[PDB]
Parts: sequence; structure tokens; C-alpha cells
Amino acid sequence: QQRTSSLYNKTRQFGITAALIEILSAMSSLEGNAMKGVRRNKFWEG
Amino acid sequence: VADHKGRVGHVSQVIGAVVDVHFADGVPPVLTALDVVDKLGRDEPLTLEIVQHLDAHTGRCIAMQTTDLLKLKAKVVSTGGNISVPVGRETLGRIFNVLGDAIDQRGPVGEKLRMPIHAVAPKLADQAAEDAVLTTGIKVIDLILPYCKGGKIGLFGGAGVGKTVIIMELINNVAKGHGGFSVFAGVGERTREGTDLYLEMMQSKVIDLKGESKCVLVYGQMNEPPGARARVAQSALTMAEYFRDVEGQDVLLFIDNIFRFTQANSEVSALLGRIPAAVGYQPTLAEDLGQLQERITSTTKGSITSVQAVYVPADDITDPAPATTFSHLDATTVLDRAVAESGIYPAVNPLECASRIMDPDVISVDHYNVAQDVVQMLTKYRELQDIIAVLGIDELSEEDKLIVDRARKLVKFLSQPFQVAEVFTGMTGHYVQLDDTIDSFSGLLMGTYDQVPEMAFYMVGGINSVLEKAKKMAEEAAELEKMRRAR
Amino acid sequence: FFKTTEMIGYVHSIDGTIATLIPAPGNPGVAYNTIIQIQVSPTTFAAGLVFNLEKDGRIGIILMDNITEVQSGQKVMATGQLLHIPVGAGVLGKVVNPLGHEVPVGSTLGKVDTGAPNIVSRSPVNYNLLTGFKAVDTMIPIGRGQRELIVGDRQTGKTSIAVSTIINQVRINQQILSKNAVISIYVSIGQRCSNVARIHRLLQSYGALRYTTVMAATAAEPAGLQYLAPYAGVTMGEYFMNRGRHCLCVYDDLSKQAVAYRQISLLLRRPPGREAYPGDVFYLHSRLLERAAMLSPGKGGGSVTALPIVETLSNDVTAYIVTNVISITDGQIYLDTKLFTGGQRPAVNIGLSVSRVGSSAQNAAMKGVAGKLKGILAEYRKLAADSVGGQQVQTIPMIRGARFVALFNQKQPSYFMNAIVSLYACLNGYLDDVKVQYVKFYEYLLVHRDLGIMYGTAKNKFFYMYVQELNYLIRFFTLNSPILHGELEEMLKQHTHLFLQHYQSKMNAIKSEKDVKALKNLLYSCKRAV
Ligand SMILES: Nc1ncnc2c1ncn2[C@@H]1O[C@H](COP(=O)(O)OP(=O)(O)OP(=O)(O)O)[C@@H](O)[C@H]1O
Ligand SMILES: Nc1ncnc2c1ncn2[C@@H]1O[C@H](COP(=O)(O)OP(=O)(O)O)[C@@H](O)[C@H]1O
Ligand SMILES: [Mg+2]
Ligand SMILES: [Mg+2]
Repeated sequence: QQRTSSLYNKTRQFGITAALIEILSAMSSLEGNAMKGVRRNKFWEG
Repeated sequence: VADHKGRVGHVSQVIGAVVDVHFADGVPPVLTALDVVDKLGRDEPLTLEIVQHLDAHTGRCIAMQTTDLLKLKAKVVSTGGNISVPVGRETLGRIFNVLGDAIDQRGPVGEKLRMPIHAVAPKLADQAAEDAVLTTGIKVIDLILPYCKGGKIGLFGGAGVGKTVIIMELINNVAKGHGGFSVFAGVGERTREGTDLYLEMMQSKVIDLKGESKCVLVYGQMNEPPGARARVAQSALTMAEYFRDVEGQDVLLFIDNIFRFTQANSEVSALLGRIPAAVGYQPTLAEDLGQLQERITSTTKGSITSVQAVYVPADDITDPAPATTFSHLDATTVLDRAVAESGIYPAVNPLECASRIMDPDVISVDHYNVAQDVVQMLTKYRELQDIIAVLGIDELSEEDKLIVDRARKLVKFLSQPFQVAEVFTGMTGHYVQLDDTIDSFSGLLMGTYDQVPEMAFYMVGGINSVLEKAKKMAEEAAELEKMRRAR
Repeated sequence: FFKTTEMIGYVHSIDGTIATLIPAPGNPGVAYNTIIQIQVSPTTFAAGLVFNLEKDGRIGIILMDNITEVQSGQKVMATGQLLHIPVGAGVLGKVVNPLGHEVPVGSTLGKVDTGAPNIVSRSPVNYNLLTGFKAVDTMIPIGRGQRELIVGDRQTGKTSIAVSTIINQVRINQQILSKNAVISIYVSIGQRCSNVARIHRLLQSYGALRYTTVMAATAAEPAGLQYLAPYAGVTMGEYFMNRGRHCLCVYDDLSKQAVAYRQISLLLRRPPGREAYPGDVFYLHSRLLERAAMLSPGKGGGSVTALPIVETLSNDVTAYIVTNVISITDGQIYLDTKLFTGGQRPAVNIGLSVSRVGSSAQNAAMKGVAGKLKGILAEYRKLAADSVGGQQVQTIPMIRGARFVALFNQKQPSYFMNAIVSLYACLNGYLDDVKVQYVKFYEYLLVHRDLGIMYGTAKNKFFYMYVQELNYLIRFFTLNSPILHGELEEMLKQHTHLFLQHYQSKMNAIKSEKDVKALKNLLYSCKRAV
């Protein structure tokens, strides 16, 4: 029981971490593809 | 910008199955169908559906066919509205696709009206209360989780547990004699299964080519791109809604598999610039499924008896997609792989199924009492199995041995040979009447058949079949004894 | 219909139920978390909620209605005011939208986002709120102003308990003054329209719509509409709290609101957290549940009792949302699937259930009975835990624990007098000679019949179970009082004697093929009759 409980705790922590890392990796990939276009502002007026 | 019919646009981006179109006069409304008029040397026409507006001029769309040979700046012309699908009795006996084009090579179809595949679900005031038991001819379903006419049913299960076979049995038992019409929607499943279903329906005269048919088939399968698998269900549901409202008929709606709709949406979500949710489904998993489910309902005009097969990835019933579908059903049938591996078919787990009409007010008092007693006995047997594993059957009390014997007979008596699985089993199927099931289980619970051999309840029909099998077992055992006696 | 002030921008992008705007000429500003109207047509508007105010001037909007009519390039008007919904005694008995619109079925205004009462504005939870179930009212007391969590698995009775609690107040509100009447508010989140209709019919059957209002944000509605349902519900309930009255708010269920909020956040590009939920999910649920309080006597003495419902997958209470809700509410009512399938209904798992308020939320009589019932049940559980695979010993603690477990089985909520009298009878050993199978029949005869009057043996002057107005006398004077103790014991003794003499004697002599079935049917009917 002690060994299985330790494995259960370890597995849940790893699963949470892996899921969060996967989501953040997807978010970073989405952010990277985004490109900043030309700014249409009165640059001289400054 | 009211009438956008014929509005011209140009393809601005192509990444996988998602295409961006730029309109100089303004992007048409979302969910609008577009046709790629440019001649790109393609063997099939290309049609896009607007799903999002990036700005006042650009719109992100999803293609219904493969985007091969698609160039940038390709001319695109709006169709003036959403995707339309033919409706009416002229569609009976035919096979359609997501776009509503006949694919059975059986000549043109005479369509008098077409309806968009996207529609608003019925409101609260358009809800009808229909509490009537639906006899499927299956002992487990009729007893533990009876189905209700005009309600929603779900067949949750993994891969290879028997979801398709149960659907075929339900068709054979309910659709051949159904007063109204039927609509089968194949979503992201094997094409050979569709061919088998079509052949079976033609043999069973449900689809009478020379006469009058009473069912419609709409197929979007695995080979199709994700765009078609996310709208074939909408097309089939639109046909069912027309039959419900305009014809005022009672229609059956078989969907297999409803999980593929969610899977297709998740596949396309990544390219639409949406951050994945937990597990990796699209963030709009709940609302997308809810909008479709609310359309599958019985209103004051007609009734739809919907049977949906739900796929549970890797038998993980806690997965978000299976978990989100439970609240959208009136009767859930949960299949278990462990039951199937033990030779029990259908592999229904009665301790995980539920029915809304499992109330004394809707069903008879005897039916409710028998079902509750069966469930309680099965739960007690499951509890006692652990003690048996540790101590042993010999260590249990006589009060517990009787429960164990009765529970084993109940477990084997829930199995039934289907008329559609004769090749799998090699024996003729049975159709058990509702009253026969109740009487047989009531007798078994109180010990009227304590002396019957346990195996006499395995893969049989009513109680008469049990007695006949017991007699056959006794005869063969006597023959074996005689053979031993001579030796 | 929200009154608009001026145009703020134009619709730029649409992503399902999430839209973004761009500034109008002059870059006019819009107040954060305010209502905006999108001119989807010359005469129609689509409601929206401001959620983001980007630096460049773009505005993140959450569409609330008429989403199919929203297109890029449309004109957006701003109201400059928070969301206010109609509230008052004129909304009871109606199905209402989270935006305040009435939903057709077949007095003042209130902000949906308001701060909870401060520390000095609260009082200890002392007034009880009877759910009508012996198990809950005894082992998991609920007091007005408390936040009790109904956590369980699918198809375990989560909604049934809340609906019964709402219905249980109908018989009480009719008798006592409207000052102490409990006004219910059932919030349906992400459910089906059919379920809402069935619940409406069920409430109307018992005449609970007169004291109850239903707020439904069903499936096929935008996630934004489902995200505001609990807040609008509490706002409707907070109207009675700030006027010295008591309200009961039910959320069915917070599990779906979290999903809707996660969808809204992800579609608006906000940092996801554990299980993809944003970092504001705990704050959302806390500021929702913290608005349920028990005001001090200096502020009228009103209260709001919260009964959030949460669904666990495979009895996993380690989920992100489940843990957050458990850490906020004052106790929980855990429902076990095995108990539900085993026959125990309501399937309250007393072992995992807890009420942090304690006996303070119990009546004098109920507290007195529970003080000993809890110990008896604990001893019975301990003894049973050591006799799983062996013949049990029929000692007094077990002989009464079995009856107590048998009495907790019930379908409909029980009137206080009936439940307390039955618990007292079982506590003093009047059911020791009654078989566990006949406990329900014994209770039914005690409540709906009178053996003493039937056989012309009753000698009590006033204490009869058909006098339903003794409930308040029992509440004021505990059962262990000289005013009622003598006649209560006399009635219980006489009823037990007559039952054992007449009914159980015939039951033990049943030998036939039809009488056995008749007795079984009678016992099953009595199981769900009281
Ligand atoms: N105390 C009870 N006694 C008998 N039957 C009950 C009791 N409570 C609930 N039931 C029945 O159990 C079934 C499930 O109840 P309910 O609808 O409350 O479940 P739930 O927790 O809301 O599940 P869901 O996820 O479907 O909403 C229904 O058939 C209901 O009538
Ligand atoms: N009633 C049944 N009797 C015997 N075998 C069955 C039955 N139902 C399913 N099976 C088994 O499962 C196979 C069919 O699986 P199927 O119904 O397609 O499941 P799913 O669609 O859930 O993967 C059969 O070839 C057989 O091995
Ligand atoms: Mg299949
Ligand atoms: Mg519920």
C-alpha cells in the first residue's frame, strides 16, 4: 500500500506537469507564428 | 451588404485543411459556404465554410474536400448562404454525403426543398414530455436501463466492445417495424461497415429500391477530411429535424460515432489559433457538442428517438469527450471490456448504466422492483467477490453462497445472442419480450430456478430457452454417463 | 433592453462566442466589465460584456445572445454600466435568463458583481435549514447562511437532494410568517432545456414555484451566459438577504461554469493554468460562494444558503475544480456510487461527509437526538469493520445502528415531526424487536396510521402523530422534556406493542406463493413512501 501510494503521488505530479508543459508549448508555438505588422502611426509626430 | 450571393473573394492562406479567404466587399457571414470557381485541374470540386472572421475583409474557413492543387489568390465565389441539404420523402432510400449530394450512383434525386445544416435548437417552450418504454428486445436494456420513446440514448464504450453490433441489433429490432422514418449518420467510421449496413437494409426491405424506402443514409467516414466529419452529423440532424417538424412523424436517428465530431473539431482547432484545453481538446468542446445535442430532441410537433454510439478513448471513461456527453442523454449504456473478455455479450456493465424512466411512475411497479433487486444483488456479489478471492467460497456462509449462486446465474442470464451477430456466435439470435424478461428475472431472484444448472442461463433468450438448454445439458450428461458406464 | 450611450468601436474579429472590437474615431473609451450592445440589425441588438482592454485600443467582448447575427464590421454601442438584473418578489415562480430576460414555459435592479458582507456584518450560523432527509439533518447539519457542497458522481442523486430541499420548505413557508420563510433559487448551468422543464413541472406539482425562482442557462447557450448564471442567481438571492429574509441558492452545477470560464479565457488568449484553467478560477468560485452569508442582527438578520453541486469523475476528488470548491465551502455531502446502487438512497457517505458548522445549525430536539445518534453510528461502523468475514454479534449498538441505517432510506423529504419521532423511537430501543426488513413498514404505520386509535387503546390526551401542529411544540420543547416526554414514551410503547402483536406476527407466518410477493411489494412501497 505504501509503495503504491508513493507511485500514485509521483504519477499524478508528473501527469499534471506534463499536461501543463504540453499546453504551454502549444501556446508558445501559437505565439511564435504571430508576426508584428507595420505600425500605421504618425511616427514623425513625436 | 445584405445579399452576399455571388460575392468574389481570393484565397490568401492555405495551411492544411484551413484556408483564409479575402473579400474586397466584406467577408460574408460566418458559416457561409464558398465555392472555389478557379480551374485548378482538380478531380473533385472544392468548397469552403466560413468559421471565423479575422477582420472586416478576411475570413478563416475549413475545406470539405482535400485542399490539394490549391494556389493562393484563387478565385472564390460565395453561395449566398450556409450549406444546404435536400429534405423530404424523396431522400428516402438514398445515400448522401456532408454536402447533400447522392453518392449511391442511383440517378438524380428529385428535391423540392433544401434546408441549411446550421439551425437554432428548440427553446424551452418547445419541449414535449414523452415517457413511454421502448422495447428493444434485449434483456439487459429492457430491465436495467429501459429506453424511452423520443429520448436520447448513448452507447459508451471502447474499441471492439460491441457498440456497432448493438446498433445493428437495435436497427433490426426497432426500425424494420417502425411506423415512421429513420436516419442513419455515419461519422468518422469504417466505410466497409457502411456498405454492410446498406446491404443489410436492402435485404431487410428497409430500403426498397423498386418500392418505397423508409430510411436515409448520410455518410462521412474516416477517409474524409476533418471538415466533412464535423458537418455530416449536422446534415443528418437537419434531415431528421425536417421529418420531425414538416412531416410531423416519429423518426429514429442513429449516430455512429458521435465522438468523431469532437475529434474533427479538435483536429481543426489547432490551425484556427485556439489554445488547446486539458487532454488536448479544443476549448469549445462543451459548447460545440451542446449546440448539436440540443437540436437532437423531441418537440411538441414530432419526436426523435436518438441512439448515439460514444467512443471512450483507451477505455478512459473520465476523458473529457465521453464525460461531456453523459448529461445530454436520457439513457446511458456503458460497455465494459472486462465483461466482453468473459464471454458475456452484450458487454453491458449494469452497475454503471442509468435510465431516466427507471421510476415507478413511468414503468410498472414490478419492473422497477425487479430491476432494483437485480442491481442490489449484483452489487452485493461484487462486494463478496473480494472475500471469495481472499478466503474462498467454502469459507462463506450459506446465506452468502445462495447470493453468490443467484448472482452468477443473473450475470450469465444477462447475456443474449443477437440476430445480427450469428456469424460471431454461430447461433440464432433471440428476441425477448418485456414481460418475459421481468417474469424470468423475478423468478430467478426468489430462487424458483435454484436447481437449474448455471450454464443453462448462458446465451439464451427467455425462461423457456433456459429450460430447453437445461434439458439438452441433462441429456448430453446422461449420454456421457452411459458412455462411462460401459467403460 | 439596455440603454446605450455612444458608439465605442466596430466589430473586428469573431471567434465562436468571443469577439474583438476596434476603436472608433477619436478612440473613445469603454468602462471595464460593462455591457455593450452590438447593432446586429437596425432594430435588434446583441448583448456583450467587456473583458479585455488592450493597449492598442482593441476590446475583448464576450457575446451573450444573438451570436448568429454578429458579423465583422458592425457598429458597437456602449452602455457604461455594470450588469443589473430585475429582482424582487415579482420574479418568484418564473424561469429567468442570466441577463434578466424571462424564458417562456410550455421590482428593483441588482448588480451581478457585488462584494460580500464584511466581517463585522456577519453573525454565527445558528438557524437551521432542514433538507428533509434524516441522514443530512442529523449527521451533516446545514444552517442558514452556510455553504454546503453536494459532491458526487454522475447519476447519484445530486440534483434530487437539492430539489427535495427546495420542496421541503413549501410545507414550512405556508404555516409560519413570511419573515422566516425560505425563498429558493435554482440555477441550472449548462443543462438541457428538457431537464429545466421537468424540474419546473416537479416544483409546480408541489407548489414550490410560489417560493422559488429558476434561472436557466442551458446548453446551446453561449459560454458567457453560463458564466454569469451563479452571479445572477446570488444577486436575486441577495435581495432577500439585505431585507431580513432568508434565501437558498442552488448551483447545478459549478463544474460546467468552470469549463465555460476556461473556454472564455482561452479564446481571449489568457495564461492557462492547471488543467488549462486560467489563474482566476479559484477567485471566481470564492467570490461567488463568499457572497452567501448570515447577516448580523444589525443588518436585518437575512441570509443566503449556498448548495453548490460538483461532479467527480471515478470518485476523483483530486481534480482542480473539486479541490477549489471543497476548500471554500463549509463542509461537504459526498455521494457514493456503490451506496446508490446498493439501495441506500440518498447515498450519503457519512464517513466522507462533514459539516464544519457542527451542532450549532441544529434544533434543540434534533441536537439532542444527534448527540447520541452520531456515537451509536460510529460504534456500529467500528463493529461492522471487524466482522466483514465472520458472524456478527447482536449487541445493542448494532441492533440500533442497523435500524438507523434502515431509516435513512427515503425518497421524499420528511416532515420534521415524523423524522424526529422516528429517530427518537429507534434511539431508545423501541425497534429492537422489529426486524430490519419491517422498519419502513413500522415507520409508515407510526406516521400515517395510529394503532392505538385503531384498537381503542390510546390514552394520550394530545400527543398523536396525526396532530401535525405538534412540530413547533417539539421544536420549542425538546422530546426529552416533561411536557412531551411522558406521552411520547406512552405512544411509542403502545405502538410498538400493537405492531409486534398484530402485524409482525402475521408477517413471520407468511407461507404461500402470492402472500410472499404481496408482502415484498408492500415493503418496497413503504420503503419509498416514508
Ligand atoms: N432519494 C432517492 N431515492 C430514490 N431514487 C432517487 C433518490 N434520489 C435520486 N433518485 C433517482 O436516481 C436517479 C438519479 O438522480 P438525479 O437525477 O438526482 O442524479 P444526479 O446526481 O443529478 O445526476 P446527473 O449527472 O444525471 O444530473 C433518478 O432516477 C432519480 O429519480
Ligand atoms: N453480440 C456479440 N456477440 C459476439 N461477439 C460480439 C458481439 N458484439 C461484439 N462482438 C465482438 O466485437 C466485434 C465487433 O466489434 P464492434 O461492434 O465493431 O465494436 P466497436 O464499434 O465498439 O469497436 C465482433 O467481431 C466480435 O468479436
Ligand atoms: Mg464501431
Ligand atoms: Mg443533476
